[PDB]
Amino acid sequence: GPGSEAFTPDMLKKRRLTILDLHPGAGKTRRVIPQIVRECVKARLRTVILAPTRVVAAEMAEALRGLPIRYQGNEIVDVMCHATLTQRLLTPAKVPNYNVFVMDEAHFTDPASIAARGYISTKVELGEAAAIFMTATPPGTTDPFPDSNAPIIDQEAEIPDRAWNSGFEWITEYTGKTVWFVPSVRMGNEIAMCLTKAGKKVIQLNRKSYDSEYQKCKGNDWDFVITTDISEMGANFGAHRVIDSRKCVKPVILDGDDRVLMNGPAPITPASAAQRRGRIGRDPTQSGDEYFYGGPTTTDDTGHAHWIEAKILLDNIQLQNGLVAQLYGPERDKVFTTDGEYRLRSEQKKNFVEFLRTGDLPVWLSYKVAEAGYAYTDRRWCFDGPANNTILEDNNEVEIWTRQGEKRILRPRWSDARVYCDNQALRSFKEFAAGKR
Repeated sequence: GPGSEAFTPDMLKKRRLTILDLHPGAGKTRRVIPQIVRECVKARLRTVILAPTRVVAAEMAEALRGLPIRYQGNEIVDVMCHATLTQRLLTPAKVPNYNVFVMDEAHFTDPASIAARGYISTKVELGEAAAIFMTATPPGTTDPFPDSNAPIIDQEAEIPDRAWNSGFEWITEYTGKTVWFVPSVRMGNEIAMCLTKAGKKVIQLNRKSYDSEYQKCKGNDWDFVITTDISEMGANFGAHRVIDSRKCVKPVILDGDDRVLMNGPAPITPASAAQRRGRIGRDPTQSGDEYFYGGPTTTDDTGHAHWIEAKILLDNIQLQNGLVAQLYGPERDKVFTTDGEYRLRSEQKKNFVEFLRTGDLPVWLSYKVAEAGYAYTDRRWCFDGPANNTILEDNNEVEIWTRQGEKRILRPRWSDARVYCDNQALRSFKEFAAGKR
């Protein structure tokens, strides 16, 4: 990426926001994190290091043994996930007055990650912070084939989207380790079983499985990892081959639309394609790494629901000086609402936070329900919607035995495909409509 090649102490000055390139080698331990933390301790600056995932937060904590850190005495350096910071910023609970924010894998398009960049960007622009955003693919990335530590062999290829019973020998004949990016867990399951039946040992990584399964990759007893986009956020595989479907499935809100729908499988962004490719080409002493890719990229990501959701979160983060935060500069043109448009009044905000935290509902839906004045425990909104919001399962209208006693058709006032797009999501939403959590 085009970021700074190396940390310099100047980056700790107030009002500085610096992109630092990430070009990890074959080595286990990252080195740059402990250097930055040492420099923050030397400067006596109150610092948070922000990991994209719990796995990366644990790797940082291990790398930082010997430095005074608080992993979430008198420690002035905290280590936590992007989403932990954003969650704490939404609650009345005090968050430390950090001088320095270091965001690892700062390209992450999770709404909590985008909102945290906005909070950080705002504190920097106030002259109350310095920030380092570590990423090989900062906003406005267009090149899917950036320069790498080692040469990569790039090859367009037909990539299976289903189990195969002939052809694709190039996939199974390879003797090394392959990381294969798929647009869905379900398609990944089909491919995985095909490879297992062909005598391969397969690990399946996705947002749900990552905490348990990613640790299996550190051992060399596997042939394939079948992964979703979550492995774009700091996964370190001991592999020399990537297969990239070049596809994703994403939630979208059409401009001025009233609902969230899923799109795809469809082309990924250049940033995502570069991150997937960037799992390999890491060791300057090892030529011959291979990237096989199955389709084009698109820079048109403005429909992704995570942009509106990040703005919803940031409009609801109360700053102690009464300033409305803005998104990080290069992400501001992803949304078209005026600053503060989504800010909830006090009781609505309490219910919003519970919809996110205990309800496990998406940001958009949590907002719509909270803004409408429903109490967290008041599930009447799940039934009072229009006919086209009826939810169907194995092709029949879903009936809920409500807590009050009556059986009602599941027909929410607001329709978010993420709560009914598969069996597991619909089960959780039915449990919610029934008042089980």
